[PDB]
Formats: sequence, structure tokens, C-alpha cells
Amino acid sequence: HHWGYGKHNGPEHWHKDFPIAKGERQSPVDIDTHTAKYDPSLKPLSVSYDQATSLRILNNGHAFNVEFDDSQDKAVLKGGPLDGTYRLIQFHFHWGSLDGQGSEHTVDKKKYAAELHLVHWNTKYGDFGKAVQQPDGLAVLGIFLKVGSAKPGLQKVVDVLDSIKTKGKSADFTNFDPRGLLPESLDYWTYPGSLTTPPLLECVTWIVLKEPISVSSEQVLKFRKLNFNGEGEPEELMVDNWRPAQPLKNRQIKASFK
Ligand SMILES: C[C@@]12CC[C@@H]3C(=C1CC[C@H](OS(N)(=O)=O)C2)CC[C@@H]1CC(=O)C[C@]13C
Ligand SMILES: [Zn+2]
Repeated sequence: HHWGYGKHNGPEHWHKDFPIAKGERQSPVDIDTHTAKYDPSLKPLSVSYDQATSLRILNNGHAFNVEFDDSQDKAVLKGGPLDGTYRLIQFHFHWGSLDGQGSEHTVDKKKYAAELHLVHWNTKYGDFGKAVQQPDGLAVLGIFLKVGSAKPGLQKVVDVLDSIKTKGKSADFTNFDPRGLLPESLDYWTYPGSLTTPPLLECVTWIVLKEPISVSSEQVLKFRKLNFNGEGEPEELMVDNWRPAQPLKNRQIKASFK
């Protein structure tokens, strides 16, 4: 009876195995655009993905993960609100059963069809497992998806999903360029928070881009054909793999833009 997104093991249940679920800096949150303070001291985000080396894509029974070789200082996030350099280790998405839901962060209570997370770890802690034990261990870049025009840079991802339909399936996924998933503007909101899945560790500097990317209805329909279950188990579509907004508590959301 492991965690998931269903009636009996979904987010309202997680606190039993992961009591930090009711903690002081949980994610995601609603971004109230009128209350977010413009912070002129915030730097432009530095997204250096020219040398990114993807290796593999994986269905872990909750999402699909595109994994990167983080053995060298290649694909790095720095600047913005961050001190030092954070290395890209994987990206994944959260999405809905319908276009009206699927994002984890909300903007003035607006839900997007999906949300892309690019997960980076702080090089001062040497690896991902040690970083998640530190309050400044991770930087997650969050990008909203809306349904409209296709995102050509997403299609290589959509086309491999047939090969990883069920939990535990993986595929070689080399030479994928995550620059093709970025919107034009790097204007962002930032706040201190957590992983949005168990173990829900309070180790994340969230950086959420204001500008969504557009993906086609056909692209997001192929996300919704994935399965939470393993090969040869009853079919449960992988949809609504999002945690709802959590209480902001004693936190300030800062805006990089006026
Ligand atoms: C980074 C992710 C997915 C890749 C995965 C882990 C998480 C932890 C939860 C994060 O979700 S969220 N929504 O908070 O960004 C995403 C847990 C540890 C795994 C070990 C491994 O082989 C792959 C790793 C790193
Ligand atoms: Zn995520």
C-alpha cells in the first residue's frame, strides 16, 4: 500500500508515512501575483544547457523521468535567487485527466494543463542524495504548459512514451536538448519549499517561470496514455499526478519582474 495519487493513497494520505507533509515549507503553493513582491536584488536566471547529456527516460509509476549525466559540470542553473551552481539531474511533468487541471503551482488559483520540473542539485553537497538533506540542496525550475500550438522541442519525448507505457520500463534517450522546452522569457517567481512527492523533503529553492509553454492537445493526450501500473496489471491511466497547493505559512514569494 505505497503512496500514489488515488483516493486511498493520494496526497491527503501522505502525512501518515511522511509527516513532513504538514511542515512549514511544503510545495506546491498558489502564487498570488498581487502579493508577490518585486525584488530588484534578484539576478537574471542563468540556464546553461548547451552541454546537457540526456541518457535515459523512465516510467517510475508516478511520472516519466528524463535523466541526465550529472557526473560533470555541464547543464547548470545559477544566478536568479541562487548562491553557487546547481547541476541538472532529471526533468519530469505533472498533468491532468483534462486540460483544466494538472499543474502543481497555481497562479491566482489558475490551474495549467501541466507543469514541467527541471530538478538540479547544489554542487557544494557533491551528489543528489546528500543535497536533499540540506535546506538549499535543490533548485527546481517549474514551467507551466497550456494547450494550443505544438512544442516542437517536446515531440522527441512524446514519441518515446509508447516504449515506457508501464511502471519500471526505461528506454535509451540520448542527445535530448532541454533548451527546446523553455519559454522566451525567464521572468520568474521564487520561494523556499519542498519536493512535491514523498519524501517531501524541505530542500528546494523553487523558481517558477511566469511565461507558459504551449503544447498541442495531441502531445498532452500521449502523456495521458501512460500507465501508473506495471506490465500485466490492471490498467490505471497515469493522469492527475499533481499535488494540490499547500499552505504558504510564514513564506514570501518574490518576483524577478515589475
Ligand atoms: C527528482 C525526482 C524524480 C527523480 C528521482 C527522485 C525525485 C524526487 C521527487 C522529485 O519530484 S518534484 N515534483 O519535487 O520535483 C522528482 C527521487 C530520487 C531518485 C533516484 C533516482 O534514480 C532518480 C531520482 C533522483
Ligand atoms: Zn515535479
